[PDB]
Amino acid sequence: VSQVRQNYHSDCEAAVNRMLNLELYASYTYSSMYAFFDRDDVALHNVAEFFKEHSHEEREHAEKFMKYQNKRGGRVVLQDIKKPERDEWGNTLEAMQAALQLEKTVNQALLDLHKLATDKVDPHLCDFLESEYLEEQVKDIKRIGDFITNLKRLGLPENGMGEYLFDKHSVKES
Amino acid sequence: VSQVRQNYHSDCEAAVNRMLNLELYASYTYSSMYAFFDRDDVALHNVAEFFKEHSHEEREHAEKFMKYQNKRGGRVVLQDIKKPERDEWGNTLEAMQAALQLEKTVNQALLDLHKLATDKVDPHLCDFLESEYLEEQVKDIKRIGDFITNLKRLGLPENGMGEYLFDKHSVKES
Amino acid sequence: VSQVRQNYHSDCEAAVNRMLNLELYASYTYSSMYAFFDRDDVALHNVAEFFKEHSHEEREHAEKFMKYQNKRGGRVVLQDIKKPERDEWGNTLEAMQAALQLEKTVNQALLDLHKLATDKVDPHLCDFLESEYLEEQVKDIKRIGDFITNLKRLGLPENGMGEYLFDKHSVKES
Amino acid sequence: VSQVRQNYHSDCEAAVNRMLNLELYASYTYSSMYAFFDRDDVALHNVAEFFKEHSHEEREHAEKFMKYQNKRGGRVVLQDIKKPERDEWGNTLEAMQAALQLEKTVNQALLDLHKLATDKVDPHLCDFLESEYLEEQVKDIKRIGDFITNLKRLGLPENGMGEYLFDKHSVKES
Ligand SMILES: [Cl-]
Ligand SMILES: [Cl-]
Ligand SMILES: [Cl-]
Ligand SMILES: [Cl-]
Ligand SMILES: [Cl-]
Ligand SMILES: [Cl-]
Ligand SMILES: [Cl-]
Ligand SMILES: [Cl-]
Ligand SMILES: [Cl-]
Ligand SMILES: [Cl-]
Ligand SMILES: [Cl-]
Ligand SMILES: [Cl-]
Ligand SMILES: [Cl-]
Ligand SMILES: [Cl-]
Ligand SMILES: [Cl-]
Ligand SMILES: [Cl-]
Ligand SMILES: [Cl-]
Ligand SMILES: [Cl-]
Ligand SMILES: [Cl-]
Ligand SMILES: [Cl-]
Ligand SMILES: [Cl-]
Ligand SMILES: [Cl-]
Ligand SMILES: [Cl-]
Ligand SMILES: [Cl-]
Ligand SMILES: [Cl-]
Ligand SMILES: [Cl-]
Ligand SMILES: [Cl-]
Ligand SMILES: [Cl-]
Ligand SMILES: [Cl-]
Ligand SMILES: [Cl-]
Ligand SMILES: [Cl-]
Ligand SMILES: [Cl-]
Ligand SMILES: [Cl-]
Ligand SMILES: [Cl-]
Ligand SMILES: [Cl-]
Ligand SMILES: [Cl-]
Ligand SMILES: [Cl-]
Ligand SMILES: [Cl-]
Ligand SMILES: [Cl-]
Ligand SMILES: [Cl-]
Ligand SMILES: [Cl-]
Ligand SMILES: [Cl-]
Ligand SMILES: [Fe+2]
Ligand SMILES: [Fe+2]
Ligand SMILES: [Fe+2]
Ligand SMILES: [Fe+2]
Ligand SMILES: [Fe+2]
Ligand SMILES: [Fe+2]
Ligand SMILES: [Fe+2]
Ligand SMILES: [Fe+2]
Ligand SMILES: [Fe+2]
Ligand SMILES: [Mg+2]
Ligand SMILES: [Mg+2]
Ligand SMILES: [Mg+2]
Ligand SMILES: [Mg+2]
Ligand SMILES: [Mg+2]
Ligand SMILES: [Mg+2]
Ligand SMILES: [Mg+2]
Ligand SMILES: [Mg+2]
Ligand SMILES: [Mg+2]
Ligand SMILES: [Mg+2]
Ligand SMILES: [Mg+2]
Ligand SMILES: [Mg+2]
Ligand SMILES: [Mg+2]
Ligand SMILES: [Mg+2]
Ligand SMILES: [Mg+2]
Ligand SMILES: [Mg+2]
Ligand SMILES: [Mg+2]
Ligand SMILES: [Mg+2]
Ligand SMILES: [Mg+2]
Ligand SMILES: [Mg+2]
Ligand SMILES: [Mg+2]
Ligand SMILES: [Mg+2]
Ligand SMILES: [Mg+2]
Ligand SMILES: [Mg+2]
Ligand SMILES: [Mg+2]
Ligand SMILES: [Mg+2]
Ligand SMILES: [Mg+2]
Ligand SMILES: [Mg+2]
Ligand SMILES: [Mg+2]
Ligand SMILES: [Mg+2]
Ligand SMILES: [Mg+2]
Ligand SMILES: [Mg+2]
Ligand SMILES: [Mg+2]
Ligand SMILES: [Mg+2]
Ligand SMILES: [Mg+2]
Repeated sequence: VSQVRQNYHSDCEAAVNRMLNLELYASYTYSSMYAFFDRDDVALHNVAEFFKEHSHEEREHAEKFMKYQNKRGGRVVLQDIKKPERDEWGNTLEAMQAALQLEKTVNQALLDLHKLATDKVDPHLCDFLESEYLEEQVKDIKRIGDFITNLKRLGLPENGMGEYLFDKHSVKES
Repeated sequence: VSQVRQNYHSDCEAAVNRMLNLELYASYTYSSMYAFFDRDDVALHNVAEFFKEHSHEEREHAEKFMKYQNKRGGRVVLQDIKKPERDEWGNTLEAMQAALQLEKTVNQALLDLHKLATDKVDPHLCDFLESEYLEEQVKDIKRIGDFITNLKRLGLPENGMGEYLFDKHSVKES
Repeated sequence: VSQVRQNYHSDCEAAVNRMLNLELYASYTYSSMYAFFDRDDVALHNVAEFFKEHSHEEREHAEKFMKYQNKRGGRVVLQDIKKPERDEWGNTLEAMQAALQLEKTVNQALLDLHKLATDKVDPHLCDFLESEYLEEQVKDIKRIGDFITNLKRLGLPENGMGEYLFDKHSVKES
Repeated sequence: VSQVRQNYHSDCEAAVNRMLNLELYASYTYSSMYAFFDRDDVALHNVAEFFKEHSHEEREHAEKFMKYQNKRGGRVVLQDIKKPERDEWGNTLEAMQAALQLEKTVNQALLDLHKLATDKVDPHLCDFLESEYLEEQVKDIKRIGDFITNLKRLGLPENGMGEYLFDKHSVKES
């Protein structure tokens, strides 16, 4: 047993490792989207930079779980980071739709971890999730939903001018 | 009788209370428009912020009538603030059309109050309306009319790209 | 269904709308208190400004619920804002007593919303209430209770000198 | 006829001269109040300074009428400035009551001048009164009424401690 361990259930420790893997998976998916939008035959560089920055965010999310695990006296156990579901992402609308689904998948895993922490009466883990993960998740989901609404308004997928305009006005210029 | 009261007719006092209520009603309508444009399936955030700021303006307009009432020795009497006419506002053009009508309704009430103040020979109240309300009303009506002309030019309601562009270029970025 | 909606029960959505209305109601009550203490025959201007600032706080509380509703994919539904219970507020002690009761009513509604969110297993909503509402509520209740104790010490309602002194020393000079 | 004169009725010219005299009379009354509160057996120096500053205000009000008269091509005609109604002013409450009555007398004369200017179709004179006199009059009347309410609350005339406290907290320290 770790000398620091107190009120930390084995099931929660394992679920934190799984959650860490999922954050790394999400990071990798966003990296793939970055590379796609940087292609010379796609060439939407503000969209590309948006996904690059989200990839970095998710890796920070993973590292925070590593630190958490050690703070509680659990042990980090790593697994393969699965490659993303797709090799090419279609266009800005398809990518944003995939990002929305990914963020909801991550959110569901966080909510499931909260239910486990609640069942094991671990208020520190509940607070960690509520204070460091759940709200930023809701914010990201809202932002991406707002983008999807605007991409549809702009006539995606068919309206190339609309897609061009989204890249200039909706995402930060990089 | 209030010790400060001088040349302040009961009818004017009552009309000031009614006008206060109408300003609060206008504020509430604009709040509703803000919330609508902030919806994830609407997502025109500069339009939303435009309406939020107008909601704050109208509440300031109401508070100025409260202060006026007390300065003259009248007594503030509040009534329910009626909910807005609609729960959803269609799109930027429909909302701006409703805003134009609302500002003209408020203007008509101000003009009617001026006619009452004139009939009761209350130059202080006439000056207050002319100096604090009537010109800003004309300016707001002109601004909203200009917006409606541009929304029609941009092909509203059908042209989603036009609506997107209005939000980026016509209203302040928030 | 909203594309962003996840783990957000219809009952919670409705309760958030009701809570929004209650915040607006509280704002309006405080506005009435402001106007009362600004009367020439009341004339306690620091007390008036205290209530004006609380009125603004409560409207900010309402707007935060609007934003919350949209972030979760719920839909803002507005109802009439009922006029305050009284047209005149007696004196500083009676007003502070009414304010204490109002803040406890608002607190009870927040606590009831927390119980609903708990029952529906909505940790995001629980966190929102705990992080943005519950503590500031306890602070406001404590502050008003402290004021009531001091108003009684100062001999309210009978001791006009005491009431005058409270306005100079207990509330911020405006 | 003056070369500048246009749309300026003889009756208005005469009424402006009378109004000038009344402003000078008001100034002189306030000077008397200043001197009274500076007496060693009265000794309320912030109250004294309040009245001194109002005396200066009223003399500025008179000089503005002189300038107005000349701008319109009328001719300033001066009369004796009558000494104030009283040689001694009792206490802060009695003085403030007399000041309220004086400000209402001045206000009534301004309103009567506005009615004359209206009857003679002189919009410049109406605007001058509305823009330079009527609102500041309402503000002064409200301020003095508020003071009277507080002096009564403080137990004037009998409560000397109350009178002392008013001088420290209600009027600017000089
Ligand atoms: Cl343990
Ligand atoms: Cl334990
Ligand atoms: Cl265990
Ligand atoms: Cl594991
Ligand atoms: Cl596998
Ligand atoms: Cl693929
Ligand atoms: Cl597509
Ligand atoms: Cl997914
Ligand atoms: Cl968070
Ligand atoms: Cl641009
Ligand atoms: Cl956008
Ligand atoms: Cl009257
Ligand atoms: Cl009159
Ligand atoms: Cl009347
Ligand atoms: Cl009324
Ligand atoms: Cl009704
Ligand atoms: Cl509707
Ligand atoms: Cl339309
Ligand atoms: Cl309307
Ligand atoms: Cl104006
Ligand atoms: Cl425009
Ligand atoms: Cl849901
Ligand atoms: Cl869930
Ligand atoms: Cl549901
Ligand atoms: Cl509802
Ligand atoms: Cl009802
Ligand atoms: Cl009442
Ligand atoms: Cl009481
Ligand atoms: Cl209550
Ligand atoms: Cl809080
Ligand atoms: Cl002090
Ligand atoms: Cl206190
Ligand atoms: Cl002439
Ligand atoms: Cl003419
Ligand atoms: Cl003439
Ligand atoms: Cl003359
Ligand atoms: Cl004489
Ligand atoms: Cl005398
Ligand atoms: Cl007396
Ligand atoms: Cl007089
Ligand atoms: Cl003025
Ligand atoms: Cl005072
Ligand atoms: Fe993440
Ligand atoms: Fe994410
Ligand atoms: Fe542009
Ligand atoms: Fe308004
Ligand atoms: Fe308006
Ligand atoms: Fe509140
Ligand atoms: Fe409150
Ligand atoms: Fe004057
Ligand atoms: Fe005066
Ligand atoms: Mg060991
Ligand atoms: Mg284990
Ligand atoms: Mg996994
Ligand atoms: Mg594989
Ligand atoms: Mg909890
Ligand atoms: Mg917390
Ligand atoms: Mg937080
Ligand atoms: Mg985030
Ligand atoms: Mg996240
Ligand atoms: Mg946004
Ligand atoms: Mg009275
Ligand atoms: Mg009446
Ligand atoms: Mg009405
Ligand atoms: Mg109704
Ligand atoms: Mg007329
Ligand atoms: Mg103007
Ligand atoms: Mg305006
Ligand atoms: Mg207006
Ligand atoms: Mg313009
Ligand atoms: Mg949809
Ligand atoms: Mg529902
Ligand atoms: Mg309710
Ligand atoms: Mg009712
Ligand atoms: Mg906190
Ligand atoms: Mg608070
Ligand atoms: Mg609160
Ligand atoms: Mg305290
Ligand atoms: Mg000549
Ligand atoms: Mg003449
Ligand atoms: Mg005279
Ligand atoms: Mg004489
Ligand atoms: Mg003015
Ligand atoms: Mg003045
Ligand atoms: Mg004056
Ligand atoms: Mg004041």
